[PDB]
Amino acid sequence: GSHMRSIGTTKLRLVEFSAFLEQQRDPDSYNKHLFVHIGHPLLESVDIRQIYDKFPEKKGGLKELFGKGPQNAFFLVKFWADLNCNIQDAFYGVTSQYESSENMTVTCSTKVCSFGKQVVEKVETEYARFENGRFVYRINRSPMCEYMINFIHKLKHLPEKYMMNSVLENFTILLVVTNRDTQETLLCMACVFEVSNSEHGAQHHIYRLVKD
Amino acid sequence: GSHMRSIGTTKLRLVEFSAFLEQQRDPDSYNKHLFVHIGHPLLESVDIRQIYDKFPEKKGGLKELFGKGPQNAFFLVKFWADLNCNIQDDAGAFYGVTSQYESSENMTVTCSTKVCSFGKQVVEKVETEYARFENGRFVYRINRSPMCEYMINFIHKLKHLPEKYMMNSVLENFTILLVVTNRDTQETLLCMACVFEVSNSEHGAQHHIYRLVKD
Ligand SMILES: *CCC(=O)N[C@H]1Cc2c(N)cccc2N(c2ccc(C(F)(F)F)cc2)C1
Ligand SMILES: *CCC(=O)N[C@H]1Cc2c(N)cccc2N(c2ccc(C(F)(F)F)cc2)C1
Repeated sequence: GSHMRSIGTTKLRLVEFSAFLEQQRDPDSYNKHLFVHIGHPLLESVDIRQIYDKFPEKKGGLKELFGKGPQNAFFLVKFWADLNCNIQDAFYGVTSQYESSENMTVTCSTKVCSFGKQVVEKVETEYARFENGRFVYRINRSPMCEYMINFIHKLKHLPEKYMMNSVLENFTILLVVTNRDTQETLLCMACVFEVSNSEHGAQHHIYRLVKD
Repeated sequence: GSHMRSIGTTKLRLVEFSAFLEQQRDPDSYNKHLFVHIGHPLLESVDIRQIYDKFPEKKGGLKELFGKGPQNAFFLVKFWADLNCNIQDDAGAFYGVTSQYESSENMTVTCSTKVCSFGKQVVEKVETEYARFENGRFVYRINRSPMCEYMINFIHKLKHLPEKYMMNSVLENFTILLVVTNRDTQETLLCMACVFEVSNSEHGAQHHIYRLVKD
């Protein structure tokens, strides 16, 4: 069953994350819609054996990554996406911010999966910047992959939330941040999705990934 | 008369600047309005003697800074601000500034913004930033620096004016001196003497950069 406890200490902390659509009305006016967001503790656990088939397995996959550890850097992130927006013609992007006490060069790998099979992998490397006593790794306007744009358009062409949930059930993202110089895994977020029913918009719940 | 030519080599390059107001409609919906922007050549010149009275003078002032040089890092920036936006009061609004500078050197950079009313400093904002190595050069980015309270109330007062010619008249006595310095050496990397009017263009905010020269 669930095991609820603190993370402890990780070398890298995710502080902010957002996936958005920004549409220009005129050169001085921009409307932004957030699909999901984090950052705008005791954590429960999810057994990794409950999610193996939803993520790429075999060479370089989730079970192999988890076996190499450190296991306290592995999490399952549930998202409740906000698809309530009007798509017209626009920048689909992602923001993120990580922090660490160590100056590192980090590589972020985002793998988009369909039925547990990798369809896209985006790879971005970022050097550290010292700010207010720590090292910060911030990406301001990282473009979404083409697959995501078409997937969002597909979701919005469905009349009801239960239909969007059925499409989202087999869509996952595996986000892995690695120290480029040593190849150590700094953070791994296994992301699952559903549509948000809340009037407060997008929601999320983070769990620790455990094997027992 | 104007002297029109290239800037030459500088240790720091301005790549982007904007002043904005961002308003939350709900936790997932935001609108952003740009008052001014840059980065979204042969430059003409302005006699620095024509602006001495509009900026801070004496110790640390424009004349002293220009004298110390490098003179090719000093510019007059004329802005035509876009004030066509709702004023958001008590509703989750952020009045801010973004900027991005780039260099081949790894430096610690300090940005000093002095707001002047009738040639006299009403606010000085000082912010220090470290470099990030990106795409083969050093990048100095500020994405969400808060505007000073003076600016927020001043923007609110301008917007209430019935005609653009009245906003231009108030703006004749408002200037901003932006000085970017290498924190460790005190060398002036960039100095922008900013003057303002309100835009009449259907394309929104506009700007023109001039090199400051002596004679
Ligand atoms: C190839 C780039 C890409 O797929 N970007 C996505 C990355 C991402 C991450 N890392 C975590 C959570 C969400 C997202 N993104 C995303 C997922 C789902 C939606 C949707 F529910 F609205 F469809 C939008 C965006 C972007
Ligand atoms: C104290 C902080 C502050 O005043 N921020 C301003 C900085 C700035 C700079 N450095 C250059 C150009 C414009 C601005 N800012 C600004 C000036 C004028 C307007 C207005 F015309 F709309 F009134 C808005 C913002 C912000």
